Amino acid sequence: MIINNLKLIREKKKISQSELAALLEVSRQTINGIEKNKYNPSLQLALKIAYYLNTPLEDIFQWQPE
Repeated sequence: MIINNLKLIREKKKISQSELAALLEVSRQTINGIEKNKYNPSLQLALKIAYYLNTPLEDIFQWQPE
């Protein structure tokens, strides 16, 4: 609803996991599977993807820890 998640930000810019997921330097499917109910990329990890994601780590690391 309110930012909440990487996907939630991501959908807004229409970028799919397949786009972003390669960059994190983790198995792409695994994050795709893991974002599928396990967890988001670690914030430092997210930064790597965030950099290419048109979305700063700060963009997802909003003062809304929810």
